[PDB]
Amino acid sequence: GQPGRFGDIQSRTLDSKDLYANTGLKLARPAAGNIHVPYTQTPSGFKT
Amino acid sequence: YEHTAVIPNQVGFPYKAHVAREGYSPLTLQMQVVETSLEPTLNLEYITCDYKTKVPSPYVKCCGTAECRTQDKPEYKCAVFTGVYPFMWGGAYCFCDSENTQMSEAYVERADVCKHDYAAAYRAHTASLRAKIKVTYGTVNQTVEAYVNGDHAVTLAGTKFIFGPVSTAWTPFDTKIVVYKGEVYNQDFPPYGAGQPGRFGDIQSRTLDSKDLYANTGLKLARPAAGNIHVPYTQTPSGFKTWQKDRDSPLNAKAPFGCTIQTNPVRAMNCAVGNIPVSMDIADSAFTRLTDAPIISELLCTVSTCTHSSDFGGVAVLSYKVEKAGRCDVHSHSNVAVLQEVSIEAEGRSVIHFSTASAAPSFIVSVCSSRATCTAKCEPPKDHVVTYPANHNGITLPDLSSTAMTWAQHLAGGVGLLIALAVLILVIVTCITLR
Amino acid sequence: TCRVPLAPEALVRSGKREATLSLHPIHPTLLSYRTLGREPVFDEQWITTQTEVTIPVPVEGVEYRWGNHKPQRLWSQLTTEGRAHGWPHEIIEYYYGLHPTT
Repeated sequence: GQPGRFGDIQSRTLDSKDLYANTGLKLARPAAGNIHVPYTQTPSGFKT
Repeated sequence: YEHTAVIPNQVGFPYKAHVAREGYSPLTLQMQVVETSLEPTLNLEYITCDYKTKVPSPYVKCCGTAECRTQDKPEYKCAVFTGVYPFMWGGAYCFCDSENTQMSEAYVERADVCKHDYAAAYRAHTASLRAKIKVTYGTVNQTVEAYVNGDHAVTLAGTKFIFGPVSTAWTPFDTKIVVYKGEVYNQDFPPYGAGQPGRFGDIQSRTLDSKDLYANTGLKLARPAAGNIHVPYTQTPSGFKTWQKDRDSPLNAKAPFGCTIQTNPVRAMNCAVGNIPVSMDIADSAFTRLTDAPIISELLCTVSTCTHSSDFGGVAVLSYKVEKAGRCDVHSHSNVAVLQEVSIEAEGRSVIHFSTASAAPSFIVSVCSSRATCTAKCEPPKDHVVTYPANHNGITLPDLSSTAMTWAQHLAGGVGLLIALAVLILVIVTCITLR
Repeated sequence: TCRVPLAPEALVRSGKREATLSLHPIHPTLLSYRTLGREPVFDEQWITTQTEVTIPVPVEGVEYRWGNHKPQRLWSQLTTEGRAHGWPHEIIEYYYGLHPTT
């Protein structure tokens, strides 16, 4: 499942322990003089 | 020793040339441009900015009529109205009921934000351009900025570079431009004092201090209401702030050759057209005479791999018998394939990279003063889109002896042949019919 | 100074002689594209919902700009479809993918 369209998170029978997820996480540089965690992501595929 | 050459004006591209003096070992220079500005000449003609009106406090005096006076200010209009009977807050104002008269005036001036916000006009002329060139050879990396009109020399360690004037000096501008805050447009603005109301150029001024205006927005004065105190007022709305929402597409999106703009002084950068000539006055302490010049003979070149493609995708080896270690220099003497490295190493076998946009190349290469040839056959790559350009001249022409047109001489010679038995078997009876 | 939202990433896909796009906007954005020849084509238009649009791309180069990003240049590479040696039925059409006028 390429990111964005349907079938972006898979699983077989719905209990647990196995996933598949490729949404393109990358980590960015924090600001000059603050404390936060930056974060970048193509938005979700189910609720689009 | 002096020399001349030409180099292509395109950012990030290798080019190289020689001297071959006499006696001494050869020497190979490479020239590479990193930046190219461009700059026209300007002279201001007027500006424009937003305006604001003033209506200073109308005048009543009752049972006594009027007269207003004229005065010097742009677009002053006074009026006079008879039979007015106001009715102010506390009660009725004054009681000389029939014979009352009232005057009104107003004018137009520039706003308070003109000295941060304006939009000026200009005019263009002939332009000059300047470049920054990285030149390397011998044992030295150097870069140098230079004017391009043919008068400005510059000094490296003993040497003189002066550059040829231009190929041609056209520009991506025409004679009238208008500049507003970081992008330039291309209009045709009204001359002076003829701005009809509503469109651009409704308020003019020369150099932006004060004392002179031009303003024709059609002020008219109207009759006040029945029993109030105000000043009526009618006007076609302003011309500046009806331009900066319904505008155009700017010139940073229809520029011809990738020619990008940014302007506190107006420029046009990395603009990629044409050739620039170069000439050379070379010093003498940057050669090698013969003492550390190695002698190399029986050179033989082969090939193993090629693509077209867009980078250094052709490899070749070299074979030669040595007598002394050192460092020689390499070059390919034709325009169909450019090499990569500027100096091979000494003893043994050594490889060279090259690129060529053709099906079957053949050229002659010479690590030092002995010469050799080596040719190859090639095949296309499996891709369609690259991210980095143009590491070859761009000439895809056939050779004089390929698989492709070895087919050509057989057909043309074959069709050349069968007329040849036809031509003489005509003639051999053409004599005997004059018996 | 002042801060700006920075709309998300646009991922690119290739095809022979033309590159296509795919977009995923949160809230409205802008496109544009030049062509680096002598006469451009310079079409540009606002988008609101997720679609796809195609560009052309010649052998000289084009470049786009999506949102508040510094631009990305994009050329095209010399590719054919046939071989380069063999029977002469094949060699003539090998050039036809390259200079199809002459």
